[PDB]
Amino acid sequence: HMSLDLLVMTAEADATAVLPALDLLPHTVRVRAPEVTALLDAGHRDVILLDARSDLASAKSLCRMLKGTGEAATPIIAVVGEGGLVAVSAEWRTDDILLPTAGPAEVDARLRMVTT
Amino acid sequence: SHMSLDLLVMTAEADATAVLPALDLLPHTVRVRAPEVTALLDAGHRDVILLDARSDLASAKSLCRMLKGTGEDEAATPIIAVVGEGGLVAVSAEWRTDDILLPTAGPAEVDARLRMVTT
Repeated sequence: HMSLDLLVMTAEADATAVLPALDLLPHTVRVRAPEVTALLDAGHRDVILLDARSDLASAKSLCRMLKGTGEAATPIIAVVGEGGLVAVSAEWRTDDILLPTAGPAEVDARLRMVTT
Repeated sequence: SHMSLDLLVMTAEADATAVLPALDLLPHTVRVRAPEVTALLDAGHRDVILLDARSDLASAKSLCRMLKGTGEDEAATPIIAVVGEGGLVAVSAEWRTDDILLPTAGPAEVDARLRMVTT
């Protein structure tokens, strides 16, 4: 699986504001709003990137929801500013975290590891 | 939990400041021992172990596999590999690391990562 299908949950038009390095990787990126409704039928996804730069509480509870739905096993990486790093805990149930300034090598490493 | 963590940095270097400078800005206590198994024999508590993997990826990899062994004990001490930008392409699940860090990571990220891995 060279390319992965990533769902970026964000109030933004594209992921380049959230994670710029994604633009330099071979993975295919689609964007949806950070709402349960938005996620109803995106289709396939290998990883969910959760945009958590601005509204940490929303992201936390959104994340808590997705993990514990009891059917969910899809990994979630939270993209956190420098910023809300102190706000990230095990309660989020994230599988990993990324700073928006992360370069391509680290983004790819973390996506691969969270799928393997 | 506790504020200050006991960190064991396995490196062939004199001080951890070479490996992760951000550690200088954090309240955690740092011990340095050579990257060999005899390191774990060191008395003294350790919350986490930082494996210096900046120069010799294969040595670090086999050392990590050895120490971790096939999983697993929930009870084991966690290992975070400090890796350069070059050989990030080389870290995989085979290492059995608990997290990864670039040597240029700032204090907030180092702190966040160390705390997540003790949970």
